[PDB]
Amino acid sequence: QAPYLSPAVPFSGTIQGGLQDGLQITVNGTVLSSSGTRFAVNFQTGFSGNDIAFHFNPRFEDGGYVVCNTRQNGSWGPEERKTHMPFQKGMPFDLCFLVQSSDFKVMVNGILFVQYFHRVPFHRVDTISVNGSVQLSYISFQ
Ligand SMILES: C[Se]C[C@H]1O[C@@H](OCC[Si](C)(C)C)[C@H](O)[C@@H](O)[C@@H]1O[C@@H]1O[C@H](CO)[C@H](O)[C@H](O)[C@H]1O
Repeated sequence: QAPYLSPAVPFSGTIQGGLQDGLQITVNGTVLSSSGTRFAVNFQTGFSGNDIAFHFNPRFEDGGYVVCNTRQNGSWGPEERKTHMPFQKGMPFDLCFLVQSSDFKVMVNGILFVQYFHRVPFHRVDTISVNGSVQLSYISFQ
């Protein structure tokens, strides 16, 4: 699949073929400086946002932390939080998602940041969405 180039935020776009074991998704962009305190990347089914297999949500709040969760039919599950905040307001990032058989691995600027165990089948994910305090240069699939 060809990359999404300069997609406007909020963005949602199809992942051709769906998530597959071994697929790497790169999100390259820049956190905005003075335009809110959260952004999110969502791996989801369709365009509604009610079924999100993996919600990755950095929050520049309470010292900085990231939330990971899953939404099923509108309902959020148990939150996983890491206090490590590897993003900075105004700064560019390379955010890499790797789909593996039991989990996602998430790399930020070349360093493993978190994993997230699958709670729903990843093959049902056909769409990526990005929202909040970020601008995007590209989303690639490889
Ligand atoms: C308005 Se209810 C949802 C919020 O629940 C909050 O828990 C509230 C518990 Si009491 C009502 C006992 C004080 C969570 O801290 C918050 O992170 C959580 O926020 C959601 O978190 C979700 C992830 O779990 C999404 O990020 C969603 O966007 C965000 O609104």
